[PDB]
Amino acid sequence: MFEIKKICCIGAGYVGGPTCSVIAHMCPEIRVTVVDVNESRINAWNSPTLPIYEPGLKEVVESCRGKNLFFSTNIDDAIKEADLVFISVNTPTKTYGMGKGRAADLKYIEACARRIVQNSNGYKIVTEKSTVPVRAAESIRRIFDANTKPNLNLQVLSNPEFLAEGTAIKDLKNPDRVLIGGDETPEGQRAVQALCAVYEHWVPREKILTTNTWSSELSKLAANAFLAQRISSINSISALCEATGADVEEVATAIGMDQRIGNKFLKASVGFGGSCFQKDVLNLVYLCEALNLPEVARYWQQVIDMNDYQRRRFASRIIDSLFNTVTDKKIAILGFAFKKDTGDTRESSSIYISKYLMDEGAHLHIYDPKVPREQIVVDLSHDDQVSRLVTISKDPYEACDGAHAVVICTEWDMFKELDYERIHKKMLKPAFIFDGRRVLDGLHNELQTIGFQIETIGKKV
Amino acid sequence: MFEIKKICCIGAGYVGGPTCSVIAHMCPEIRVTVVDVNESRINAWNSPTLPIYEPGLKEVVESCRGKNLFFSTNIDDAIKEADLVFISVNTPTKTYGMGKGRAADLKYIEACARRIVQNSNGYKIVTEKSTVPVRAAESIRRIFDANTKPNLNLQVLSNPEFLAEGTAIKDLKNPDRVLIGGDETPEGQRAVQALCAVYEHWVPREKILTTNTWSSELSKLAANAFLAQRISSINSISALCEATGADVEEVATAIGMDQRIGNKFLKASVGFGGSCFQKDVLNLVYLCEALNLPEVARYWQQVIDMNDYQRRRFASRIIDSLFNTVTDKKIAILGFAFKKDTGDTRESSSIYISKYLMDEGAHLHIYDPKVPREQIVVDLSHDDQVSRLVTISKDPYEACDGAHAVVICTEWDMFKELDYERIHKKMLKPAFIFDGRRVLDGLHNELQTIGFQIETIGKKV
Amino acid sequence: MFEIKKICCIGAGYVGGPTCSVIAHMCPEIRVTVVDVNESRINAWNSPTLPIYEPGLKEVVESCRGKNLFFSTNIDDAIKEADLVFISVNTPTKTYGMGKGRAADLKYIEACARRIVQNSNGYKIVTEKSTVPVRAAESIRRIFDANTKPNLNLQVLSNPEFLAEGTAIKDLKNPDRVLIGGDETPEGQRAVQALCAVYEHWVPREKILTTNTWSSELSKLAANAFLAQRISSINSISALCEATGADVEEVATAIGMDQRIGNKFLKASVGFGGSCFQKDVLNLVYLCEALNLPEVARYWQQVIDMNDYQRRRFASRIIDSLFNTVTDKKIAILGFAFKKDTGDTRESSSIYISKYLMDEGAHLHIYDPKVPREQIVVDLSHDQVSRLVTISKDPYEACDGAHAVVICTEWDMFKELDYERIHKKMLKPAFIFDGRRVLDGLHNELQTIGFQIETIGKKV
Ligand SMILES: NC(=O)c1ccc[n+]([C@@H]2O[C@H](COP(=O)([O-])OP(=O)(O)OC[C@H]3O[C@@H](n4cnc5c(N)ncnc54)[C@H](O)[C@@H]3O)[C@@H](O)[C@H]2O)c1
Ligand SMILES: NC(=O)c1ccc[n+]([C@@H]2O[C@H](COP(=O)([O-])OP(=O)(O)OC[C@H]3O[C@@H](n4cnc5c(N)ncnc54)[C@H](O)[C@@H]3O)[C@@H](O)[C@H]2O)c1
Ligand SMILES: O=C(O)[C@H]1O[C@H](OP(=O)(O)OP(=O)(O)OC[C@H]2O[C@@H](n3ccc(=O)[nH]c3=O)[C@H](O)[C@@H]2O)[C@H](O)[C@@H](O)[C@@H]1O
Ligand SMILES: O=C(O)[C@H]1O[C@H](OP(=O)(O)OP(=O)(O)OC[C@H]2O[C@@H](n3ccc(=O)[nH]c3=O)[C@H](O)[C@@H]2O)[C@H](O)[C@@H](O)[C@@H]1O
Ligand SMILES: O=C(O)[C@H]1O[C@H](OP(=O)(O)OP(=O)(O)OC[C@H]2O[C@@H](n3ccc(=O)[nH]c3=O)[C@H](O)[C@@H]2O)[C@H](O)[C@@H](O)[C@@H]1O
Ligand SMILES: [Cl-]
Ligand SMILES: [Cl-]
Ligand SMILES: [Cl-]
Ligand SMILES: [Cl-]
Repeated sequence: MFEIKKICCIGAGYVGGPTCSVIAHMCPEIRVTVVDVNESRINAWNSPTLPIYEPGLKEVVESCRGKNLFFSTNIDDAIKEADLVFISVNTPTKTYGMGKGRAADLKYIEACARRIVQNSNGYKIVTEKSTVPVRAAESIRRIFDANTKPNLNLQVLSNPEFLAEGTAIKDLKNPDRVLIGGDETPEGQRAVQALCAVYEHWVPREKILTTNTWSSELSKLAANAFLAQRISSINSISALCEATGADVEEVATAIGMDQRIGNKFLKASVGFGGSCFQKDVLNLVYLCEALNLPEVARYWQQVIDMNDYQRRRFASRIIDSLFNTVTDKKIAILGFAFKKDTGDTRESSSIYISKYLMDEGAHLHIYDPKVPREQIVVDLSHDDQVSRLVTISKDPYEACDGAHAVVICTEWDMFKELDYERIHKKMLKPAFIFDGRRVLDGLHNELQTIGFQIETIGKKV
Repeated sequence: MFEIKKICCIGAGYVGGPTCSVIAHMCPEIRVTVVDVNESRINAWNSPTLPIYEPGLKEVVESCRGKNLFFSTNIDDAIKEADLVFISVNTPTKTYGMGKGRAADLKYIEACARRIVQNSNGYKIVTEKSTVPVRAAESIRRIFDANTKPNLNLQVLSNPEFLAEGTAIKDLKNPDRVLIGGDETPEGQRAVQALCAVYEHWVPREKILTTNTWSSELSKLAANAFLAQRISSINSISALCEATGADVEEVATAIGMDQRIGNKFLKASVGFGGSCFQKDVLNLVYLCEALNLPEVARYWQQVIDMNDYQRRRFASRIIDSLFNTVTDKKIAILGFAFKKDTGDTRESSSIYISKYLMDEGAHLHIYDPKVPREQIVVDLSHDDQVSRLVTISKDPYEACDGAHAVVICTEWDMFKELDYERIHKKMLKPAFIFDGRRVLDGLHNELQTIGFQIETIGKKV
Repeated sequence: MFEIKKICCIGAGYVGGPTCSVIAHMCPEIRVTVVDVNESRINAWNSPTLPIYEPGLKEVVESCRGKNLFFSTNIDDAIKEADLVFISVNTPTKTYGMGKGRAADLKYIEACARRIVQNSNGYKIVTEKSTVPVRAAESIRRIFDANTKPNLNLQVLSNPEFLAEGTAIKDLKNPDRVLIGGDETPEGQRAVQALCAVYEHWVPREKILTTNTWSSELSKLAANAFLAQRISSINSISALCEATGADVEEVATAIGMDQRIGNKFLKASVGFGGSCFQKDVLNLVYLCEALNLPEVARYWQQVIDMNDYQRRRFASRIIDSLFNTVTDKKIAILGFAFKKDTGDTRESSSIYISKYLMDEGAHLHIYDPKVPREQIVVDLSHDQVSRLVTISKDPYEACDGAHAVVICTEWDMFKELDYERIHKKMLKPAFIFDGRRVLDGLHNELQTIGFQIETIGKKV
C-alpha cells in the first residue's frame, strides 16, 4: 500500500484552505501545502487575519500552520514534492464565448493540469476536487497521456467537496460522506485506496463512498441541483401561500415531517445565493443540451428560473408597497452576505435586490456584520451610480435612520434582536419592513403595534 | 448600327478593372477608361503593383494600359466623352436603417446615375453591371427622364457580371455566357445590339443571351442564390455524414455523377465567403418580403442560415475538441482569403472562425500567402482585442510553433504540402488539425501516425 | 477473384424485376432468379403480360426468361443457391407510431434479413437494392451476427437504384453511374469487387463508383433531395418573376448556361410529384431530426414547403381570378398524371389542385389521355367526388360550359387543342391557367381569341 506523506493543493480559496487545514489537523504526519497564484490571499492565510471568515477556521489554521500546514505562492516546488495534488480552483460560469451564462469555465483547471505535468516526475495522485462538468477528468488524463516522461505515473481521481460555507469546519471534521471516484484499473484502485487512507485518519470507512470517476463528478452536480431544487420548490410554495392565506412555514413543517421528504432545506427566502448552486445547475443544463437531453435541461432550468422569479417579485413587492416609486427614497438593506456566518457575497440575493432598487434610483444604506465595505462597493459596481445611490452603514440603526423601508436579505441572528421601537421613531412614515428570511416571525403583532407595515415571504398581506 | 468607340466604367474594383482590361485587350479600337473616387486605388491600377491580386490580370493591364486602357479619378470627363457608361460600383448590404442586415444599399448606384445625367449630352448607353435588386434600372430611367436636356438620349441596359475572383481573366475571356437586358423598344433594342457588338469581338454570338431588363437583373441574383445553395446543401450533408459515418466527398461524387445535378459546387467547407453570395441572397430575401412573398423569402434564407450553422459548429468543434476551453491557447489560422488565388477577404469564413475563437480569448497566429497583414488587422478589428489576441505570421511554421491546433480555412495548395512532422514536434500536446477545406484528405493516416488528432468536415471522428 | 454465378433477388417489384432482367440479359453466364411472396405477381412475370409496364422490359425479359432469368415463389432454394442475394423489397412510409408520415418502415427488409440468414450456409454477398434509411445495412449485419453459424460469411453491400419512371430500361442499360457501398475491410472489398464485375459486363468501369456503405445509402436520398431542390428553387423564382415582370423561362436559360449550375431540372411547374421525391425528402428530414440535426432538418423541409406553396398559390390564383367564388363553377382539369407520358398519379400536383378546388365547391371535369378514370376517383376520394367530380372522355367535353381550363400535366396534345372551339363554348370571362408552361408561344393568339391567360413565372 502506498502512503501519501506530502499533499499539495492548488487553490487556496473557501475549499482549499479549510479542506487542507482539516487534513493537516487530523493527519499530523502529512505535510500539507496550499498554493495559489494570488499573493495577497496567500499572505493573508499566513497572517492574523485570514482572507475568509469561517467559524472555527482560525483555530484550526493556527494549530497546524508552520508545523504541517503551509501556504505558499511557490506552486512548482509544492507540486514537485507532492505525493498527492488536489485541484481546488474556481470553476465559474463563462461570461463570454460559447455557452456564455451557462457553460462551466474550465480554464483554471486546464492551467493546473498543464502545470502539474510540467513540474511532475515519478508517481503522483492528482485529485479533482473542483466541481466540474462530467468527464472533465478524461481531459486531465488526455493531457497527461500526451505529455508523458519516463517513469511519470500520474493517476487521476475525482474527490468532490460537500462543505457549506458558514459550517465548513464542522462539515469537514464530521462529513455525512466522503466521495472518491477513479477508474477500475489496478493503478486506479491503488490511487483510490491511498486517498481513502488519508480520510480514514478521521472519517469512518462506512462514510467513504468509492465509485467510478464519472458517477463521482455527476454526484456533486446532482447533489447541488437537488439542494437548490428543494429551496426553489419551497420558494414556489411561498408564492402560493401569499395568494391563499396558507403560511409557508406551516406548510414546510407539514411536508418535512414526511420522513421520505425530510425537514431540511425548506426555509423560504428572497432567493438562494452563494458561488455554486446557480452555476452548477447551469453547468448541468448546458451539459444536457450538449448531450442532446433538452427535456432534462429544461427540468433543471426551472430551479434557476424560480430563484430569479422569487427575487424579482420580492423587489417588485418593495416598489409596489412604497406607492409604486422608490426614486430618492432611503432604504435600509440589512444583510449582504449570501447566508449567515460567512463574509462571502458571491451571488448573494442582496446584490440582486440592491441592483433592482438602484435601477429605480433608491438610496440604499447597507449594513452587514461581516462583509467588508469594499466588497459591497465592488459587487454593486458595473461606479457613478454606486457613488450616487449606495451608502455602507456602520450599524443597522444608522441604516434605518430616515429610511422608508427596512429590507432583510440575510438571516443574521442580530436582526430579530434589534430595537424596532427606536427604529420606527426615526423612520419616514409610513414605515415598512420587508423580511426576505422569515427571521421576524412571531414579532409581527408587536411590529404592527409599533406602527410598521410588516411583509414577509410566504405570508399573505 | 451604332458603334461604341469610347467606354467609361465607374467603379475600378474587382469587377470594373478586370472587365475593362479584358474589353480593351479584345477590342483594340475601343478606348476604355476606368474611373473611381478612390485615388489610391486608381494610382495602384497605374502602378507596378495592382490593387488586387488576380491571376493573369497584370499581364492584361500591362498590354493595354496607356494605349486603349486608362485608369483615372477624372470621372466627369470620362463620362462626358463616353458612348457607353458601365455602372460597376459596390452594392453592399445596408448596415443601418430600414432593412439593416438584409436590403441592398443602392446609394453608390444612385450617385452614379446623378453624376451621369449631370455630365452627359447626346446619345449614351448606360449599362448596369452592378448586382442590383430587380427593377433598380427603372429608378435609373426615372432619374434620367426627370432630368432631360435637349438631344440627351440615355438608354439603360442590364449587363450583370458572372466572373468569380481567382479565375476572373479566364471567366472574362471565355464566359459560359454574357447576359444583356433592355426594353423591347426600337431604341432599347438598338442599345442592346450595340453592346452585343462589343462582346462579339471575342464571345461567340450563341453565348450572348438577350432578355428584358428585369429577367436580366433577376437572373444574376438567382444564379448566385443557386450556387450558394449548392454549397449550403452539400455542407448540410457534411453534418449528416459526421453523424453517420458516411463521407461527404464520397456522397458529393455520387450525387454529382447524376448529369442533371452536375459535379460542380459540391465541395464542403467551413462556409462560403466572398463579397456577394450572402448579400445577394439577403437582397433576394428582402425583396421577396417587400413583394409579399414570405414563403420564397424563407426558402432562400435557409441558404444563409445553413452557412452560419456550418461556421459556428466548426468553431464549436475546435473549442469542444480542445477540452472545452481555448483561453490563452495558441492556435494557428492557415488561410484568411475567402478562397484560394485571391487576396480578397470579404466575408471570409476565416474572419468568422477567428472572431469566434477571439471571443474565447484564444491567441490566434494567422498566415495567408496573399492577404496583406494590414487587411487581416482591419478585418478582425471592431482594436485592443486584436493587439492582445492576434499575431500575423510570416510563414505557416511560425504560426504552428507552440500551437495547440492548426485550423485550415482557405484551400491554398501549399497547406497540404507542409512538413507536418516538423510541425508536430514544436506543437503543444495533444496536437490537433482542424481541416475546414478537405485539403488534407488522404494524409489522415500519416498525420495520425505522426500523432495529430485530425478532424475534417463531413467525416466522422 | 470471386465469380458471382447465381443471383437471387428477393422482391419482384418495380426495381427488382427490371434490374434483374437487364443483369440476366447482359450476363448470360449468371443465373438470375427473382423471387417474391406474391404468387400472382410471380406468375404474371412468366406471362405474356408482365406485372410492371416499362418500355423495353418485355423484350428484355423474353430474351432470357427460362434461359438464365427465372421468377419463382420458391424463395428458400433461390437464397440457398445464390452467390449474391439482392434485397429488393419495399420500404413504405410508416402510417403509424414513431415517424408517422415520414419514417421508412423496415419490416420487409428485416423479414428478408432473417430469412436469408436462416437459409444460408457458407459465403454469400447480400446487397441492398431498395431505397432504405441510412444505417439500415447495420441492422442487417446485426441480425446476421446474432444468428451466425459455423462457416457462415454474409457480406453486406449497398447498391441503390436510380430508375426514372418510364425510362427504367434505358436508365439500367446506360446509367449515369452505378453506386456500390461496402465496408473498407478485405472481405467487404472483395464483395464490392465481385458485384462490380457483374456491372462491368455492360457499364464502363469509370461509371461504377464504390464508397462505404453509409455514403452509398445517404447518396440515394441526397440525390433525390438535390433534384427536388432544383425544382423548388426555380418554382420559388417563378413567383418572384410574376411579381417583377421577369420571365422564369428566360431566367432558367440564363442560370442554366452556367456550367456549374447546369440546365437540367429547371422547368418551373405547379409542383413536383411522383412516389419518390416527397417520400425520400421527408425521410431525410426525419433522419436529421433523429440524429439531432435540426438545422439540417429544416433546411431540407423547405423543399417540401416550397412545393406545397407552389400548389397552394396556383389554386388560390384560380379562385381569386374567378371572383373568389367557384361554388358550382365548372372547371376543366387537363392532366392528372404526375408528369406526361404516364398513367401514374402518385403525389401528382393535379390531385392537390383538384382537392383545393373541390373544397370550394367547384365542379371539376378531369381529362387525362392515359390515367384510368378509376384511379382519378380513388385519388380524389377520402361524398364530394360523386357530387363534384366528372371524368371526361375528351378535353372538349371538359371545357364545355367551363369558366377556366387548368393545365396540370405537360401532355404534348394540350398545345394542339382547338382553343377557338373551346373559347366559344366557355363562360365569359374565360380563363386558361397553364401550370406547366406548355402554351408558351400560343399566348398572343389565345389573347386574341379572348382568353385571360395565366401561367407560372410570367404575367402574359
Ligand atoms: N465554496 C464552496 O462552499 C464550495 C463547496 C464545494 C465545492 N466547491 C467547488 O470548489 C472549487 C473552488 O471553490 P472556491 O470557493 O474555493 O473558489 P475560490 O475562488 O474562492 O478559490 C479558488 C482559488 O484558486 C486560485 N487559482 C485559480 N487558478 C489557479 C491556478 N492556475 N494556479 C493556482 N491557483 C489558481 C484562485 O486564485 C483562487 O484563490 C470550485 O470548483 C467550486 O465549485 C466550492
Ligand atoms: N467581386 C466579384 O467577384 C463580383 C462578381 C460579379 C458581380 N459583382 C458585382 O459587381 C459590383 C462591384 O463589385 P466589386 O467587387 O468590384 O466592388 P468594389 O468595392 O471592389 O469596387 C467598387 C468601386 O466603386 C467605387 N465607387 C463607389 N461609388 C462610386 C461613385 N459614386 N463614383 C465612382 N466610384 C465609386 C468604389 O470606390 C470601389 O472602388 C457589385 O455590385 C457586385 O455585387 C462582383
Ligand atoms: O458546492 C458548493 O459550493 C456547496 O453549496 C452549498 O453550500 P453553500 O452555498 O455554502 O451554503 P447553503 O447552506 O447550501 O445555502 C445556499 C443558499 O441557499 C440559501 N438557503 C439554504 C437553505 C434553505 O432552506 N433556504 C435557503 O434560502 C442560503 O441562504 C444560501 O443563499 C451546499 O450546501 C454544499 O453542500 C456544497 O458543497
Ligand atoms: O457575384 C459575384 O460576386 C460572383 O460570386 C461568385 O464568385 P466568388 O464569390 O468570387 O467565388 P466562388 O468560386 O463562387 O466561391 C464563393 C465561396 O464559395 C466557396 N465554395 C465554392 C464552391 C464550393 O464547392 N464550395 C465552397 O465552399 C468558396 O471557397 C468561396 O468562399 C460566383 O461564382 C460568380 O459567378 C459571381 O460572379
Ligand atoms: O427515387 C427514384 O426511384 C427516382 O425518383 C425520380 O424519378 P421520378 O419521380 O419517376 O421522375 P422525375 O423525372 O424525377 O419527375 C418527378 C417530378 O418532378 C417534376 N419535374 C421534373 C423536372 C423539372 O425540371 N421540373 C419538374 O416539375 C416532374 O414533372 C415530376 O412531377 C428520379 O428522377 C430518379 O433518378 C430516381 O431513381
Ligand atoms: Cl472511470
Ligand atoms: Cl449576528
Ligand atoms: Cl424592360
Ligand atoms: Cl499556395
